Amino acid sequence: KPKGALAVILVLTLTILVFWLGVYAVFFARG
Amino acid sequence: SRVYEAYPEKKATLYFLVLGFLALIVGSLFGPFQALNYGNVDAYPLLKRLLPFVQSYYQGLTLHGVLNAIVFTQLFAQAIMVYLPARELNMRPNMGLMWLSWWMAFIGLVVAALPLLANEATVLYTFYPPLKGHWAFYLGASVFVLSTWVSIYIVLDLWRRWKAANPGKVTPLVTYMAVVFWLMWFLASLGLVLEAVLFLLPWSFGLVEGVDPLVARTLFWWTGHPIVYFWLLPAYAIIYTILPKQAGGKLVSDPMARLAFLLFLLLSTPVGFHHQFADPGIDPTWKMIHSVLTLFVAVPSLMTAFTVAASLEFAGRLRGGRGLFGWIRALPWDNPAFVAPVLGLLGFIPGGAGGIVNASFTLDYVVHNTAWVPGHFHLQVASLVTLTAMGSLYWLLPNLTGKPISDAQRRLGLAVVWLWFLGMMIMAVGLHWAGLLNVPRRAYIAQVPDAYPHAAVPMVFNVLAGIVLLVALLLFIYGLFSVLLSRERKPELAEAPLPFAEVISGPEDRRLVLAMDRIGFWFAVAAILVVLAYGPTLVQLFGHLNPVPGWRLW
Amino acid sequence: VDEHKAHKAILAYEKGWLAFSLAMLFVFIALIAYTLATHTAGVIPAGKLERVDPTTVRQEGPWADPAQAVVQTGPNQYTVYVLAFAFGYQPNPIEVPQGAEIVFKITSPDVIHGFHVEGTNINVEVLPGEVSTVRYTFKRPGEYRIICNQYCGLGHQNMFGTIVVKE
Ligand code: HAS
Ligand code: HEM
Ligand SMILES: CCCCCCCC/C=C\CCCCCCCC(=O)OC[C@H](O)CO
Ligand code: CUA
Ligand SMILES: [Cu+2]
Repeated sequence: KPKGALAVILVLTLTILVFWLGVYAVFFARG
Repeated sequence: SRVYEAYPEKKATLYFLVLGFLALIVGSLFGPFQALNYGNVDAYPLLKRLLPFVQSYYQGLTLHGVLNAIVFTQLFAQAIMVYLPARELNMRPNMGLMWLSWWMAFIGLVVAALPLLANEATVLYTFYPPLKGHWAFYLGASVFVLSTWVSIYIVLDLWRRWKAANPGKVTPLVTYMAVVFWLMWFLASLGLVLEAVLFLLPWSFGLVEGVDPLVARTLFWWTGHPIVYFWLLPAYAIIYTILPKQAGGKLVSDPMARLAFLLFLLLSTPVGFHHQFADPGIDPTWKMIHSVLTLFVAVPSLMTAFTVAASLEFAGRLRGGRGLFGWIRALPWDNPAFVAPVLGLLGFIPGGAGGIVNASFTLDYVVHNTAWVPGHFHLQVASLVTLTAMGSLYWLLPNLTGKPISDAQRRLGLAVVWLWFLGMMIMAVGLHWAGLLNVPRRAYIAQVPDAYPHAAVPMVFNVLAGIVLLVALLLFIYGLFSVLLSRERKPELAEAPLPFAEVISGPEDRRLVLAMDRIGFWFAVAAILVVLAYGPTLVQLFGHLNPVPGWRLW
Repeated sequence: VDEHKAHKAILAYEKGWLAFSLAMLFVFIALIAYTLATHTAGVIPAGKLERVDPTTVRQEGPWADPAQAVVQTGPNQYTVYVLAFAFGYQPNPIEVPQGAEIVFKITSPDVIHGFHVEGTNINVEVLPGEVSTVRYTFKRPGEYRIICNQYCGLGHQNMFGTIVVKE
């Protein structure tokens, strides 16, 4: 099984969520 | 040489490539100075001594955007997405047309460049009315871009001739990629062509008094989103069909590669209101629809991430790497051809994350028109696309010229690629972080040194990135001209085949490929989506035109 | 065999990844939809087309006298007619009470400018011939800076304004 490929898509997913939720929070702080 | 008699397409390709890199060099000269600016250091008095035709920061910015983002990327697209399918099919393209395309490109460039150099079109690469450039700028830009319609013809011609000789056979993988690529571009290109023909040209010649800026922006961003996928897809083609061989493995799936390109055909054009979330006069309902479709255009790159990572893991295991991370160490990190796009892909993770934030309608109000945005896009085009193009010096250039790459030139190449990548990453931190502090894009901030005190720390990252990327550019110039001007030739290199990867196949794959090969159908679906996504708003805007007078404020 | 078993396993996980991806994208759509149903959505520009003539806007109508640009249109609502021009904003300052809904109506007599209120989600493009309408309620009193964040010529980097929110 492609464990390595899975580690890469895990890293990508965490990056997407940190970006998105961090900006969602900034949006509500300024609203 | 007798090699260009057999394969004249090698010479034309080379001309596209060299012209493209000259453009990249001249446009990139302005980058370090713009980075230092975003570090609160004003180095423009020195730049004006070196280049006395430069009158302002914003003229330098216009040259940077036009030469790097419009010119270099188009010429790379035209070189890669004509020559690669030609070599896969082993058929010669219509050489009359191929030379015609090069001459259109070159003439349009020269014509556009003159007012840029004379300070007559300091309007940036988006050229938003009612800021009014010189007519030669719009005429030249229009002829440069239309050059691509001839490339579209050339590849459809190749594809048709192959089908006539091979009836009942499915389109080969690289040629399938190029056909859907160029068909996508035809649809995409209509926004800008319409803007130029109906509005910018008659206006710049004096034939009409004003232009409606809202309809102009709307037509612009029809083309303005899918143009960035136009920049990207040539690197993807290389990453899917060439990089796996260079890594020591194979492409793990033909159908998944085809599906990603197909989704780009369908979803790249009907989304441009994501560039207009802050525009008046466009209904919020339509903004949401375009926001939703923009999140879907993310899927083919999400898909790409898995398919390519799995291909590289496969190569890594074939070369004896074990465990979670040992497959990485076993990859050929001594080959600049392998290293450059892979570093590109790493930086594309934060780059894509920023893109998804930008797409999310109301979240865009946090980051719109701040330094965040150039942070996002330098990770995408100035890193992945550019680095992929830089790596092709090391396999494509010998295949075109017969000139070998020396071991010293290889080593130099590895340094250039790492410094470029590290430079972009450092800048990305500074620009992203400055953007969150409300520092605007498109601004000579160094000339107002007390205006953004809260951003002192991210500014240090911008200075540093400035000097690192200056060193990388200088080393690149030196390296490019060492390869080109080198005396030694070896015609056996020019006659060798391209390093196309093999594919792993499954019983599943043929049923999927046939459905995807119905290109007439898929093209029709993509056209209808553009009409539904754009039609209702354009009918409303053309009904209520309010043209306004032009201004020159430089 | 080795390669066929690899094709099969890779594809099996990829289908999972794709399903997860779609799920994540759908959750973001729901969370965006939520913002459109709250007060924070007031910063989305009105979609109505409201045409004006940029050549007469300093001579006639609601933008011609900046000292009368702040107008009570509701019991806790004020409308502000703002001019963004080369290179400044009028009125300067913009004075408004805290806790009231403020409707900004912004136009330009020349080129496109930005209107970005530092510390808020107000971040709107301003086009000549067209009125940009956005709504916001200021919670904290004090001075907020307006930044032109669209390139508008050589004075762009020095084009700032001020809002004062009174207790
Ligand atoms: C090539 C150039 C570009 C690409 C690609 C691109 C992608 C996106 N962008 Fe964008 N962008 C926007 C949204 C997106 C979205 C949703 C995506 C998506 O397509 C991105 C999806 C990408 C991913 C989901 C990443 C996949 C990750 C991969 C593929 C890496 C895997 C790594 C591996 C396999 C390596 C592993 C190897 C080992 C050894 C470990 C929005 C709004 O929605 C704005 C307007 C913002 C504003 O307010 O002005 C915007 C603005 C821009 C502008 C500025 C225009 C201007 O001047 O005003 C440019 C030039 C640009 C370029 C590009 N952008 N973008
Ligand atoms: C040494 C390399 C580079 C450096 C240091 C650099 C730096 C910069 C900086 C700091 C900005 C923002 C300036 C502003 O908003 O006022 C900028 C804008 C830009 N850069 Fe680069 N850049 C480089 C290479 C590239 C490349 C290779 C591309 C494209 C292939 C590119 C495309 C752009 C574009 C499209 C803009 C936006 C122009 C505009 O807003 O009108 N850059 N660059
Ligand atoms: C396998 C498990 C299946 C179930 C998985 C379900 C996933 C649900 C995700 C998000 C919920 C949306 C939350 C909507 C409420 C948001 C409230 C909020 O964010 O409040 C901020 C601010 O204070 C207000 O103005
Ligand atoms: Cu007004 Cu920039
Ligand atoms: Cu876009």
